[PDB]
Amino acid sequence: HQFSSLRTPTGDISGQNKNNLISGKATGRVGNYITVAVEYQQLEEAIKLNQLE
Amino acid sequence: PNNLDSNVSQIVLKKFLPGFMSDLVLAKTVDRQLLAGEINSSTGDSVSFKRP
Repeated sequence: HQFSSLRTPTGDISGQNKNNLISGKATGRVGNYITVAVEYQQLEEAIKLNQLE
Repeated sequence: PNNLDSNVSQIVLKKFLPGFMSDLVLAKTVDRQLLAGEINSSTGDSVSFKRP
């Protein structure tokens, strides 16, 4: 919050508006996520895929 | 005259009749040691042998 002051000689502020309390917020939200997919056959890993890791 | 008895039930015994079979001798005689475990994941789908 923020506030403002007044400069008056005798300190009586009759008839003058005071501070207003206003609350604000900051929003955070999730988004799309990252996906990596692969596929392979059976004989492909049986006779053709080595050092898979 | 007619009786038409439906007291009995047509049951099927839990037994299996014998079937037919055949002999496997050609696989035993043909050579199997040269090709045994020669195709793997680091060779592909083909292996070769040299000629005299």
